[PDB]
Amino acid sequence: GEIQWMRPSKEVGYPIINAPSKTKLEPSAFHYVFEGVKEPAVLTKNDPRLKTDFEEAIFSKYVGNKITEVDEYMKEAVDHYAGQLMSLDINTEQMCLEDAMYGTDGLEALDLSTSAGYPYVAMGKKKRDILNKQTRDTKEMQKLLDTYGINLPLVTYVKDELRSKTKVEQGKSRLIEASSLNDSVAMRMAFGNLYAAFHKNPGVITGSAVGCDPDLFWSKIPVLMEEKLFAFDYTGYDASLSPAWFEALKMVLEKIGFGDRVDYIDYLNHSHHLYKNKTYCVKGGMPSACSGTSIFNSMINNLIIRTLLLKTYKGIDLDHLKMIAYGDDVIASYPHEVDASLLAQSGKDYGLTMTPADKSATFETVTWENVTFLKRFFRADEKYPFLIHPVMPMKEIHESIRWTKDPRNTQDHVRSLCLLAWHNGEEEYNKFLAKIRSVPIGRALDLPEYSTLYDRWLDSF
Ligand code: NA
Repeated sequence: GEIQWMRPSKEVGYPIINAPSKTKLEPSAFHYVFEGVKEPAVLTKNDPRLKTDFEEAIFSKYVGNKITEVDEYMKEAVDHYAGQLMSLDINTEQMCLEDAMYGTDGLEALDLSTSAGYPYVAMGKKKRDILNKQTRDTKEMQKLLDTYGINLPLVTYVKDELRSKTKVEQGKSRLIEASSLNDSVAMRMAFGNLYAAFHKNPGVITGSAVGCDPDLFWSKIPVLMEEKLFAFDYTGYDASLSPAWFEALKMVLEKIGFGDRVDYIDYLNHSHHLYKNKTYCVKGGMPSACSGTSIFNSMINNLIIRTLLLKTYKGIDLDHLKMIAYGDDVIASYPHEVDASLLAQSGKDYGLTMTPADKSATFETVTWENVTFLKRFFRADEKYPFLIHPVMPMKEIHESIRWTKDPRNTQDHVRSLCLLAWHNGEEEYNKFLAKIRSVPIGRALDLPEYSTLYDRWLDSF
C-alpha cells in the first residue's frame, strides 16, 4: 500500500469529519490488583505522551508496493487455491438485500453499533435510523442506495485500544477504515454467500478460521495438520499488500463463480479515505473495515504462502500444504520441514515483511508445544487427551481487566475474560477469581467457578 496524495478535503468537495479525541478507556476497579504496562493509544497529535509526529506515525504503515503484476508462481497459487475452494460448492448467487442487512445462516446481521461511514457520519444520520431488526425493513436502505450510490470514501478513525508504552510514544496507533453503510451492504449482497460458506467451514479447505469457536475448534485443528508445522508473523500485513495481490484475489473469485463482481475488489485496492479535514488516495493496502475484510485478507494469505512455497521450493506438493489463516495470523504445516527464514526472504520480494513466529529473535522450529494461533497455545486436557484446550496466557487477560470502557459492562467484560482464563488450569483460575474478589466491584460479580466451566466445556462437544 502507498498513499498517492493527501490534501484538504474541502479541495476535493468533502466535509471535515469529526472524530473523538478522548479515550473511553479508564482504570478499572482492578487496576491495582493486577500487573500491566499497557495504556490507551494516542488518539490526537496533541497527546502529551507523544515523542514524534503523530500523522507521520499512523500513516507510516503504508510501506509501498513491491510488485506490479501477478507472476507465474502467483498464478499457480491462484489455480491451486481456487481448485480447492471449488470442492465446497459455494452458492455463487447474490444475496438478497434483506439477508445482507439482517443476516442469515452463516452471516450475522450488520452491527448497529459501528459507524455508518460517509455521508451519514456527516449528516448526523445513524444506522438505528435506517435499520429495523424487528421488521427487517429494507425500504429505507434501498432508498439510500439509490440516492448516494456506492464506492463512497472510507472514514478513518483511530482505534481506541490499549497499546505498549513504546507504541504510545511512537504514535503507533492502529486505524479503522470504515466503509460506508452503502458499500458494506452492496459488498454483502455480492459476496454474502461466500462469507457464509467460509463462516460455516473453518478449516484447511477454506484455509480460514473466521467465525470459529476456539473452545471447540482447537480439538479439530491438530487432526487437519500435516506432520511438520511452520509459521511466522507479518509486520503491517494489511497495509503492505500490493495491488498484484488484489488482482490474484480477483482471479480466484472469477474461477469460483464470482467473476461477476470482482469490481468490488478494486474499491478495496485503489481506495480513497477521509481523515479529519483531509482526504487521501491509497494504491494497494487492505482497508480494515469488516468481516469481509478479514475473509479477503485470509484468502490472500492462502495465496501468499502458496506463492512463497512455489518460488522457494520448486516441486512442492501444495495438496499437502495444510494451513488455516485468520487475516494475517496463520498456522500451517507440510509433510516435510521448511525454512521460515528462507520463506521470509522470498517474501520481501513480494512486498511482505515476515518475522519469527511470536516475536522470537530467530526463526525456530514450530512445535505443538510452542505454536500459537489467535494468541492461544494448544494443550491436551489432562483427563481427556483428545479434548484440546485453547490457552491464552494470563498476561493478556491481566492487561485487559485493568481498564474499562463502561462501568455498566463490567460483568460482561470480566465474564468474557473468565472464559479465556480458566483454560490455564484450576490453580491459576482460582487465583484469578480470588484477586477479583479482593475488591467490592469484584465481590458483586456473578462469575463461574472452575468445575462449572469444565463441565460446560465437556457438555459443549
Ligand atoms: Na487500498
